[PDB]
Amino acid sequence: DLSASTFSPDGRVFQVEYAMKAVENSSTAIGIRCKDGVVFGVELFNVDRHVGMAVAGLLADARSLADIAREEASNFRSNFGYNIPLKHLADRVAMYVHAYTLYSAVRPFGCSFMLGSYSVNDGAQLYMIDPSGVSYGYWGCAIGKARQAAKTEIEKLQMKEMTCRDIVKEVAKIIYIVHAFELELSWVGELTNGRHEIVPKDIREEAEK
Amino acid sequence: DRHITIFSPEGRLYQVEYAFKAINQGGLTSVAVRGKDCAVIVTHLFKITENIGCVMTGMTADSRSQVQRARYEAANWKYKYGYEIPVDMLCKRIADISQVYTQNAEMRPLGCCMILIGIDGPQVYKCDPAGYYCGFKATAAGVKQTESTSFLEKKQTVETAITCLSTVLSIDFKPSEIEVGVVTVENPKFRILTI
Amino acid sequence: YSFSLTTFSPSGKLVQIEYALAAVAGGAPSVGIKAANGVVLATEKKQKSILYDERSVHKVEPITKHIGLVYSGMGPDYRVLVHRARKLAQQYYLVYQEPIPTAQLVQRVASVMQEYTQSGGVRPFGVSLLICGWNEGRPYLFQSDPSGAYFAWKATAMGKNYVNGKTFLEKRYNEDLELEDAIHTAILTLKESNIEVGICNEAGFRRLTPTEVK
Amino acid sequence: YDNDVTVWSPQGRIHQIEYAMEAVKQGSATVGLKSKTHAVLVALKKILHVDNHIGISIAGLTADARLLCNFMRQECLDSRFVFDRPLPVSRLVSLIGSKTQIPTQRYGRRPYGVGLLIAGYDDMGPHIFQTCPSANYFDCRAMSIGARSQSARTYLERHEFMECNLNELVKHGLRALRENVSIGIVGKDLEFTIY
Amino acid sequence: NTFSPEGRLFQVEYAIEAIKLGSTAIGIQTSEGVCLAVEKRITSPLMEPSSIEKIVEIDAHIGCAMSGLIADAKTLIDKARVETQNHWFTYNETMTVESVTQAVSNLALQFGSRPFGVALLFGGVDEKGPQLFHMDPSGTFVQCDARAIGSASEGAQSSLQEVYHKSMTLKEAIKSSLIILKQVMEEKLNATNIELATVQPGQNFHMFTKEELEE
Amino acid sequence: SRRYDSRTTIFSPEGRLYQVEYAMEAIGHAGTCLGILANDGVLLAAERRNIHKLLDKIYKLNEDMACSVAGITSDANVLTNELRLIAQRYLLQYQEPIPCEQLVTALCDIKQAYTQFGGKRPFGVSLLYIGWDKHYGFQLYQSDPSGNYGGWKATCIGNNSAAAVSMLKQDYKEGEMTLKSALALAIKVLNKTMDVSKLSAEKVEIATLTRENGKTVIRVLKQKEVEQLIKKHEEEE
Amino acid sequence: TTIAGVVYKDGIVLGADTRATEGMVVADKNCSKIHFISPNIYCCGAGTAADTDMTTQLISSNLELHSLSTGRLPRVVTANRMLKQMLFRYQGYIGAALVLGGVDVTGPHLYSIYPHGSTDKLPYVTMGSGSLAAMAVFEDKFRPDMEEEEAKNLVSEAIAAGIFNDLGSGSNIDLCVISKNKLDFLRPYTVPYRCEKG
Amino acid sequence: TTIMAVQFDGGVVLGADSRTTTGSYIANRVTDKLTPIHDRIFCCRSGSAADTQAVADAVTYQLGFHSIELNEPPLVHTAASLFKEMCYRYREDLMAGIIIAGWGQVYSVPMGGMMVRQSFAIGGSGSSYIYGYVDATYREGMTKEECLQFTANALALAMERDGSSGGVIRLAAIAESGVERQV
Amino acid sequence: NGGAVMAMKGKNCVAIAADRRFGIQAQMVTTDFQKIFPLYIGLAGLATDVQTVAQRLKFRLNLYELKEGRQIKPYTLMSMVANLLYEKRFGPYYTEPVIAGLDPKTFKPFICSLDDFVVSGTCQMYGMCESLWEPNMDPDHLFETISQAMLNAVDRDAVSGMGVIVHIIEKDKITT
Amino acid sequence: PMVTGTSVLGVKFEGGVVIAADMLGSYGSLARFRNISRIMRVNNSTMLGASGDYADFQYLKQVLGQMVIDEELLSPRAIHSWLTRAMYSRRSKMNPLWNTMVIGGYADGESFLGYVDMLGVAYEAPSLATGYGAYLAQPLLREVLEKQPVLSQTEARDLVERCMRVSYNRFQIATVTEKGVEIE
Repeated sequence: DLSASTFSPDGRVFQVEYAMKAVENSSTAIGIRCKDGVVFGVELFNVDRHVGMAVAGLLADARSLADIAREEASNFRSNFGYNIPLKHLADRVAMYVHAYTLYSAVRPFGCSFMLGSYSVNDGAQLYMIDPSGVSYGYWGCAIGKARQAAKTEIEKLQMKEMTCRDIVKEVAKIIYIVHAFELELSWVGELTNGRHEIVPKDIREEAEK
Repeated sequence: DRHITIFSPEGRLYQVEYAFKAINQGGLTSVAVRGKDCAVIVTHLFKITENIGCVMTGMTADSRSQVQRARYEAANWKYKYGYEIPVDMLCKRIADISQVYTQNAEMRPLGCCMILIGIDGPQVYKCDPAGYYCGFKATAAGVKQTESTSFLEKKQTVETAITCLSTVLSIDFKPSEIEVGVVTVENPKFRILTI
Repeated sequence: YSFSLTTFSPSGKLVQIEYALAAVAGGAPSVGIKAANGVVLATEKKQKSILYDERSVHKVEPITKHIGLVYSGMGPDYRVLVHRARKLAQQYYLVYQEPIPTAQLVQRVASVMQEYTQSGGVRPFGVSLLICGWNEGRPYLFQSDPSGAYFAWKATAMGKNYVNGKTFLEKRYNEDLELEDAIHTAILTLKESNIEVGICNEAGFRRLTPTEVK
Repeated sequence: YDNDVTVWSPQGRIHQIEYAMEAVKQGSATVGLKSKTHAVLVALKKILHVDNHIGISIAGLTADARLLCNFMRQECLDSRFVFDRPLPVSRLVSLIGSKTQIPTQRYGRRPYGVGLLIAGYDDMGPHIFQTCPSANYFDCRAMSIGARSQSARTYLERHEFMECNLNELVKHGLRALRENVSIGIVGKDLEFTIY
Repeated sequence: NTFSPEGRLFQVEYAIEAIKLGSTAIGIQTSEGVCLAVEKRITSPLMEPSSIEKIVEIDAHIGCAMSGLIADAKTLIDKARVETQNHWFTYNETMTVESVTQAVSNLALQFGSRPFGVALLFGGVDEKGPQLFHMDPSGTFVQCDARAIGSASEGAQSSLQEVYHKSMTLKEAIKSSLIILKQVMEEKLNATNIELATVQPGQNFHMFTKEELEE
Repeated sequence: SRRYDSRTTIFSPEGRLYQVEYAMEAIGHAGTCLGILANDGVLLAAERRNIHKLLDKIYKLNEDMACSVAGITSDANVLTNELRLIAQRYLLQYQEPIPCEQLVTALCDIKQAYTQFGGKRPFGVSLLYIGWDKHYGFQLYQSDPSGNYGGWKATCIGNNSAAAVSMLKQDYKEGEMTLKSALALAIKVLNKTMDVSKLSAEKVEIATLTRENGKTVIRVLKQKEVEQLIKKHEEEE
Repeated sequence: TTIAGVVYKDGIVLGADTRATEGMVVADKNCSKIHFISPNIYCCGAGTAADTDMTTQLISSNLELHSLSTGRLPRVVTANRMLKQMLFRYQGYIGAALVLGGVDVTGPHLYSIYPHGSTDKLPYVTMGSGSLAAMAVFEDKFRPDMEEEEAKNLVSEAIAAGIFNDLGSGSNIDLCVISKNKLDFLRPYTVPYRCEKG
Repeated sequence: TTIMAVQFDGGVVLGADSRTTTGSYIANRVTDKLTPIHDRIFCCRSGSAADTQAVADAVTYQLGFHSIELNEPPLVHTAASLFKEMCYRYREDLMAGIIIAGWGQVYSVPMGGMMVRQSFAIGGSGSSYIYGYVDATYREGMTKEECLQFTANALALAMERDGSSGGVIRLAAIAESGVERQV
Repeated sequence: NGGAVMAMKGKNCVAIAADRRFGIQAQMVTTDFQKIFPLYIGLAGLATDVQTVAQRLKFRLNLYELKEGRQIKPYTLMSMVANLLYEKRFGPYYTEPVIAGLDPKTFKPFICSLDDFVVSGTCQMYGMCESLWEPNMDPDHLFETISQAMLNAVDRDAVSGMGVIVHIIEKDKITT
Repeated sequence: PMVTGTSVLGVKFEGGVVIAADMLGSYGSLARFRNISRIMRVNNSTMLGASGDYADFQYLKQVLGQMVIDEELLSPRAIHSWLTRAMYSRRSKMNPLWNTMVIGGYADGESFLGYVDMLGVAYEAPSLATGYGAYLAQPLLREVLEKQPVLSQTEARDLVERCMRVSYNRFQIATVTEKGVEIE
């Protein structure tokens, strides 16, 4: 109820939810799976060269999960050779996120973060990881403060055939409507060749414009 | 008291039943039917081994830990013995480690019912966060689990399961809502049916 | 944790163990009789939903060539306790090379159940179990309980309504009785309070064969 | 009741981290500004030589400041030895976030309640980095920590400091501090030194 | 472990309260020499008048007075001696008082089990000449000129405030402790009611004989 | 986490540990037992916990030493196990049978460690040691359920230890006992402690430790002899 | 030290000789080598008798624990796989080698298992000091399609080839049939002045 | 020994002989050295059989545990990378000349342990005799049928000189939708 | 070093015998050195191992003999030392134990050795006794055959001899 | 040491660093791998070639790629510096690497060409040639240096193109260029 190992009678551990509330406070990140690529935007971490991450929830803790994800990508590249697939990366990092929930001593994470990756076989993949260790694929994700409030405009978008090229502006646009706003945007799509990278500054300035 | 796994004055673990109530509040309603020749499961489908699958039911996060543990043990079986772990042996072992959560007050029961299906003929094992496992003939676990069990007791296999979920959750489904997994005598390969 | 959840009450009672004895009070009835051909152990199990299986998890699990167990209490706890009991028996066989004396396996397993009444972060085992064995010239019928106290018996009962089951066992039976005849008192003491049964004799430990249970 | 480090507030966040912020306030003020020529620590006597071109200014409890600092020195030598170059400042600050991280995530382990201003000379042009009692750290044009910093911050919206060089910076750093002066200067011409 | 809602730790502030039931101790620094001084802290008469001790050597150049929890002090003291000799073994120079005090501060709040209650007064005449580092149990060392540690010490602090002198002479600085210790003490100070130890710029640290103390 | 821990090593503001006091009281629930030294041997009577019909405490620490276990059964077995180990390790390297006084100090060190540290429950079981160490001849020791031990000429432990031991205060004359007087006093006090006027053979069992012809032997009495002592009791009444 | 096995139609006739030598002296003219791992499966041993006996006891306790647990009599391949690992891990410190034979519903399997851990099922296998001499006879004479009783006439002569020709191996042949039909142990099987008191 | 791996078309065609001699005395002529470590990826081995039993199976363990999670047939170079790891970490307590193929992608592992992608390879102490026959035949423009006769005839010439190899020539054909293992 | 260990089983009486000497190199140390430790056991080989195994075995055996007043079976004792010595297969103690003595209450002899009669030790014995063994001897005879085999094998042998001890185990009497 | 390639050369061109190496990975007298490319391309420019047991090259190729890949998402001199740490650490356990590698990288108008010996000896040198050219190629490198104290784009280029003719002729000619990272 206040200690993580204990269950409240009804059917949940309230500690995990209190840790969940932390990301319900912090401002909206919004990634968008797209015909190619996932434009992360957050009004970014190079998890790997392959993989980008957009954190939400308290930043302190978020960096440790970023570093663990960098470690996870590297161990996979060494042991297996080939660049890690996101469908496995999400599940691994999410597993590590999950372990905390299970034992009294370590606290649940505050963060929730959408890692994404464009890759040839998979195509774009945009997985968000909750502090419970529940990861799902998305077509769009937006988490934070304006949580459903952003979701109504990414619902308004219909990426399935929107190009990444519209979306690099649209993420910033959704950010502006739910939102002064410091803007950040990322492109991971095949033009960027799966190199996780910040939007080129002229388009980013145009996007805020 | 009701916080650290210890016995109540009624000789009853509180945290364990809280975990059962957590399974019910996972909001999913799994059912499996053991036909003679096939072993339908329906709901979170998993492939613990190429010949074995199971559906966890409860807390979503919690499912994945025991999925990975099931794959760990299932793989380690073949590593030390060299044949598919029987469904009974796998359910037994996962139950044996779920008891560790209960014996130890440090760590907590993972609330996920584990309906294994696979041919050792076809098997439909249940596992609880209690550490109790038993072979049923037509299990169900979840929210409307009791309302389904009656309809199971009253009782083509795929039909039994699908009409059971339809009648019992009292809803007409879309195919995406009902994920279905079959393990036919000729197909010991765990396979999602794909109605 | 590192701190035991067993601590004395003001007059010196192990509260958690007493509550473990309450957990023994639950569970389906068990019964066991030393007759003179061989012991029998038997237990109520139920269809419950009518979708169950009866050969899946017997409460009657052989441990060693001629020992067996029957539990009352929580079923989950039994599955692991049996594992350690088998561990002690096989370990004993590779060191000593004779199937371990009934009295000794009961003692060693009792020590396992005692460890948690002194060991950190763990509760005591809820399961109480008859441990019936036959070596040399004697059938052995034992009762281990949650505190790790154990007693050999001539006849004994466990689970729900053991309180009356033991009463029947001391008046409806005494001395000796040919093994099915001492099963007579089993089937009729169990009746006071589906069913699994297993017998010992000297014919390798045995589950009373299902056609003949009928 | 959130008197443990692990515990999260139903209301919100871990309270020990928030109480660690207030631990900063009993320590004396320190001001960090910079120009392209030299980084400027000014501390109301606390400045330390972390590295030949990096220096921290403590605020809050001294104990955690020394513990973090004893680590800082060894970490500066790590990059200087393994790769044969000066440690870039930003990486060392990233290590501060990693070492401060462990208490917040764990039990029985209190947070590093020192707030630090890690000024350094850097190859991207000098940088200063406040590190809060949580892992989180901030790149910033100018910053102040310790007692009564809010008056010192107020002075800086109107402030010129990226243009005017080290003498005039410090002349104004003293003016900011008025809102017993140790001074810590590093720049492209000169190694970190405690004026 | 718990940072109070008012910032600062609990056990430390309680350890600071433990000092108040510790002996008064002046830590005079003359620029000639060091003059650590401490009330005998004897109360019982058949308790020995020459076997009770308050101030210990660390090196031949550093003395170390203690206050607060007397038993706890000896752990940090012994470890300080191990540190200084380790410094001698590795670099052949003797360990300066700033680092001798620093090494002990590092160990001060390592409870991840409970904080020490000790206040310490290292006095060591090192190449700089006289140095006198007070050490708080908060893991904070501070260079001093005159700090008096312990229970009636707050009055000894303020008394010191008027009489502290620019420079200072060794013998005159000693007389300051001899007078102030009569004030801070409840009883009339006697040479068996003080244990003084002094280090002249040239000498190695000397526990002061009692006859000299009456004068 | 540790918020649950009730400490169980704590030191109390009344100045007497909690578990130690509770350990003393656990024994009062334990059934009667008594050992009686003589100049030739050492008796140990004990009462079988209930007479219950369909059920078909003293142990062999050595062949020259033996213990009575009073407070509880589950813990007692672990104590006896450790006693047998200490004794047979001492016999392993020193190659002489452990002197009994030592064997008691060893187990009491093990007991004391449970109170002193680790946050684990102490063994609540008072023991007796009957024995004949080489250096002192016959001896009897009692182990409090916290470390202690007291060489005693006669003592009782269990239910009504106080009335029984006090009864032996004046009823055990010093330094006069032939083993015959040990049997007489044993049977007296065990008789007086129970509400049953005399005791049945399913109540007493007596391990007499006797120096058997230059090889000391412990022997539980054979029940026919147990009943001659009881049959003598019926006429002692 | 001539141990052998053959996979005949219904199973495996294991065969063994009753001798163990400490170098050049026979210390045991009635040595038991067809160790019972399990009622279903049996394992002959060769090389150092100590390693073979003890390793077989370890696998026995292991196999009998797994079958005791499932309640289903264990498979041969299982026995072999843990033997493969067990004889690999020491890397030649277990220098005693094993011929395991057993039958599981999957039917007969007979793996010679070299002490570095190679398991190879084959219709005929031999091992021991006598193995070269024995395997030439098993090669020359073994035929697939052999019946049940002729194997008795195929391992007793083959082992006999190791009894006469070799000097490490001798004494009465042991022959132990493995079939689900029946199990057979034939412990001593095939046989090929007074110091006046007072 | 002789391990003779060739690539092409739908998938590798590769082969090995039948003997696993210990010294001059043959132990077995029926040994399958081409044995599976996945449905796609089937290992071939040289060095010793004993070290390769410990390896390969452990790679099967990891690789089949690779496949369940990713739900894709494991990458051949991934398996080969596991062989580089297992061989690399103990090269001194090990001997192994693997030639891992999969589906076709002929990969190799020198005992020292470097995974080096060959396009055709030969392994063993019987292998060397093949060199003059492989190098003068491997040709771009050869159809799938050719490699069967090529590998099967190559090995036999190898075996004639090598007194470690003989037995029956066993060939894998690993390819999309099939593994045609002749002997 | 070493020492010889005669052991022989004719009728319920169970003979065993041993030389009472050990040598530091080729020089005799003592003319009295116990090798047959009381169901008896006679170890020979190194003296260090003779004493080490005797101590370790009596320890493990006494833990059992207190845990059950049930006397040990000879076969289980054989397993006890078998397991005890195989634990060092990386550092094996050099001593050759040959137990000899009755199976409890059935008066049935069980002799065996560990890496009719079982001889072991530094020796001379296996070829000497084998055709002299009679499958039936009264102890009166049994003493005679074992004493001949003992004296003849060992008088010849360089590093053994100089005292003989003979226990012919029987419930009725145990002669020495 | 197991199968070993040799013959790696390096030498600077003003605003570039030619590094050529043949592609043999011989094991014994047999040239088992007449296909190995030993010139890893580390960074947009810098690169290592390796001449020594190839297993060690695989280890350090994947490990040096680990250090660069890490740092990128968090200079040749630095890579050589660490490389000396790696070669040294393995020597300290007496479990060395047998690799001997040249690290040519154009860093800020400077062509660093480190050389890291297997037993951890380390220096920069303008005209490096590892084994079999560490007695043969080396005078041919110097003879040009004895006369002209620096080498131009074309000078070091032709020097290596001939010196490699002075193994088998299948060598790849990697060329750092003001940009960096070429291979021919």
